[PDB]
Amino acid sequence: PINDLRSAIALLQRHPGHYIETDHPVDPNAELAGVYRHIGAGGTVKRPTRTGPAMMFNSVKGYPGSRILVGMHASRERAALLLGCVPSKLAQHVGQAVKNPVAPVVVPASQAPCQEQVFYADDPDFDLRKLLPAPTNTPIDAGPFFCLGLVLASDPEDTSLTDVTIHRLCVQERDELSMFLAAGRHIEVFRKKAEAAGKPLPVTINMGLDPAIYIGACFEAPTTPFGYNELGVAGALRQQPVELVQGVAVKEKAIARAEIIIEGELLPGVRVREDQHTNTGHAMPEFPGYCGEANPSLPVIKVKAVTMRNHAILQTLVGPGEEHTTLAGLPTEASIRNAVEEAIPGFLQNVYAHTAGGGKFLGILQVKKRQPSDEGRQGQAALIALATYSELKNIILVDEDVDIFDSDDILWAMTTRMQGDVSITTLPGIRGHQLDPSQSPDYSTSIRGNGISCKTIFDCTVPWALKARFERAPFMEVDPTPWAPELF
Amino acid sequence: NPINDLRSAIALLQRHPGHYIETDHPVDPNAELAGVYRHIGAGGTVKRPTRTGPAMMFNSVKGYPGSRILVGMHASRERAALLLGCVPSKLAQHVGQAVKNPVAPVVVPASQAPCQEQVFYADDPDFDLRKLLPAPTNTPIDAGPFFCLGLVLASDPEDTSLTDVTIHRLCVQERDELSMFLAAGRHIEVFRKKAEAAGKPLPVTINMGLDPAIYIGACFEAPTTPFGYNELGVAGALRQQPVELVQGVAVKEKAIARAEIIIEGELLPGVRVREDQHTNTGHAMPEFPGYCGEANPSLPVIKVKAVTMRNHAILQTLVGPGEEHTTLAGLPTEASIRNAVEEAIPGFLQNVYAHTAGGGKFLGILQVKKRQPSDEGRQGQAALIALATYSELKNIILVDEDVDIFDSDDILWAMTTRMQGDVSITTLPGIRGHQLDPSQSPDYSTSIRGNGISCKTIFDCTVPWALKARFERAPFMEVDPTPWAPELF
Repeated sequence: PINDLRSAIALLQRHPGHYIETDHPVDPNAELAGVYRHIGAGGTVKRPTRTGPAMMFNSVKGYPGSRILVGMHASRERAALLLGCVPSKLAQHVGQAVKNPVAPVVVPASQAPCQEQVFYADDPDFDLRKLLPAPTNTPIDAGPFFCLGLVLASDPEDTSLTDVTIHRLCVQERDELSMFLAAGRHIEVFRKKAEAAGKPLPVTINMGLDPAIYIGACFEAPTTPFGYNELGVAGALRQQPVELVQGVAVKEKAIARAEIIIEGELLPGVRVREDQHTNTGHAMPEFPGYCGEANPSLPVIKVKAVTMRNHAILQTLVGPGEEHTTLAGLPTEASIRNAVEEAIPGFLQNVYAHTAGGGKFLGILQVKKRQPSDEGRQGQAALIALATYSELKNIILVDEDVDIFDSDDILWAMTTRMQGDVSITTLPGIRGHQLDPSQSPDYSTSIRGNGISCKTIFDCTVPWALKARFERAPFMEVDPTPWAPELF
Repeated sequence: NPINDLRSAIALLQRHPGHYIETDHPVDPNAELAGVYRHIGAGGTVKRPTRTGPAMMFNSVKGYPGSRILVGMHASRERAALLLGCVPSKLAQHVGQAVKNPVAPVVVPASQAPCQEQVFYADDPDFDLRKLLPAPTNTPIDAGPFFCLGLVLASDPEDTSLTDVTIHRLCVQERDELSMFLAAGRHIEVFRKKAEAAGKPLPVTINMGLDPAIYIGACFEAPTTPFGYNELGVAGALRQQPVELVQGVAVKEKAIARAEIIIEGELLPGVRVREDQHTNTGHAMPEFPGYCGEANPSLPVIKVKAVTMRNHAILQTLVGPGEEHTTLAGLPTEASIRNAVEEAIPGFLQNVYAHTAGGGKFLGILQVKKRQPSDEGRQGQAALIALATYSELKNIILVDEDVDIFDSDDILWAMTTRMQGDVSITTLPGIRGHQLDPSQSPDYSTSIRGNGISCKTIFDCTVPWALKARFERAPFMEVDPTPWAPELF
């Protein structure tokens, strides 16, 4: 079975094409990301690019004994393989585990591989910049970045309330990182509580994990006493609870079977400019495919210790490309699937949070009109999708005979099953997302501020009265394996 | 002093003058009855002149001595709020709070079942439902006499632990037969299909004359628990006292113990009737949008086995259905819309009104408060959530927190001074709405592909965030005007 990063790699090695290694040296500064751009970054990264194998870089220039791993989640086919289900049913699969979680468990340090090696910060030869090779994606980033930091944090007033989230961090000093916290998230509430009292907030950055943890943590989870409830998804996906170990130097727990763990605390009453040492004005590439701007006021994490297993694998991403599409798009598809199935049972067939929108901006809904009254319900499904995921932008509606994962087949529906003065409904002035650069008053007079957009529903479904005229050419059902065994 | 039935609720209304009256003037239950209350308290989408007023008891029914007919009990938001102990603006919240912590019903012996103080078995050859109950007709073109507030209890004919309680309307067809429509996809309809498949009837009880808490709570979405009857849990929570149930006398189903009248019958398999078979008016009844509905051609028949009522049983129904429908339908509408927006955008939606001009279903008024620049653009998000939550909505109007969403004058004011027709109006064609809107027809629009499909419109009458400083309503000094006119307060 799988219970950490390395056992997942073993499964990938039994399916050739999903994992490779290389011993040719590489620079973690921009060179690594530039290489994986051609191999497996995918997503919204500039062409040429493609989905490919997960990649391991064994020779890291300037970091002997370190190995960097990227693209673990940069493939919907790979992600379904890691959880054991069909790719088209992957969101439905994880959504089922969301509804029947398996709570994590605390285990002693003897069962925590993540603490085989310990490095305290108060040691005078400790330097976070020499201990870990944090890669940069572009030569214009704010600095070195960790992009897959599973952050654990508890309320300082009541430890029974926790939060499990994925963050990115920029290495600033030998013992400091900058970390943005989304306003409204529980951990940001926890941090403002501690900063209001002048106290730091202990946290753990857990990196190099079972893919089931990274994916499952992106879903919304209920709350239970001493919860860490986001981990319950991975517990249900593996039918084995996720094990936790007490931190070595902070009053917070950590993933026991993690590759690397940074223990630190959010400092009270201190901010930092994200690119203070590079002065590029930017932070790093964002999921829409453009370079985000450097945040001028970020809170600082003061590192206390770094614990890692022997021959620790540093896991991060590149792009963020298809990797971000997987981690954000599966929750997007799941919450839309639940909302529509609740409102219109048996109508929605599937949903794809398209990788062209990073799994956030573009939603493709596949419906099936079973009866005359289903005409008019496709627009209802699009309204439900927009209402469930406010950060969406455009919705495309197609029938069950369209493959929503094939963008050629989507454009085909836009071509032969659509009239621009009939099938296109615009919705101006709806709050969308700040990182879409076209959501600007400079782009449209109907946009009153940044992050507001026009939202468009493309109804490429066949009108119920005409479905007999739109049957695709019916080729005979055959098994092509005998005529070309090598292709199957 | 507490409320546990219809008569204890009437007693509370009598302590608040203006909400209940009686009359001893003889009234004809055929048309004349509804025609009178149209002027007095029908309200809603009833054709003018009309208004909301007191609930009304007609003690003198022509041809029915000893009968007394009750209408208008829920025909007022103030009256409903008083009947539940809260302010009318927070009425949807107060019930939604009780929905989340229901109190389960309890079965009791016939000793504690006032509803069974009288029993009329249908096997008597002189039995006649027409002689027994004076079911009124709302208009002269109705399909026949109607019961409009029948709380129906039913259970799965296979797994009796699965129950469903709902509100239906029933048309009197014979001395022992009623026609009753059932909405597809609901549990009681699925229960009837299983029974009809095996050639077996389905036992039901029709409970009429209830605590308003029961009628109101039954319209909300309830969970399902073993032998739960969960829609009754809202009323039990609203009274902090469980609803009492009594085993049926002639059929295999329980009934409301504190009810005024009970009809015990069975849904006969295979048999079908058209609603207007005895009248041929082509119509059924006035519907909530304000028009007379068409007669249903194929309706399942309820064969009554026993009628059960207390001494001097009050016959409760509605007229219009007017404001009475707006209350029963609009409170669930507002509650679910409020829950959906508060989850998605906390602290943004201030209130919501399922406007009575929409019958509590077609028109939604949303009161939002823009607190920060990021709130600009979320008002349309709030409208999309409501449309997604209640698909039978047609139009949405967005207003700010300084607009009284229950004052239609104030709504048209926001639509006059806080709106530009080429900026603030978003049309959404081809969205299924509701069959009873007559404009949802291909004959009304070329963008409508079939009956029940509509264009849905969002009127954004909120002040743009950047201009809010220019749209402050005139600030009048806050005073307590009681000493200057104590008779008005």
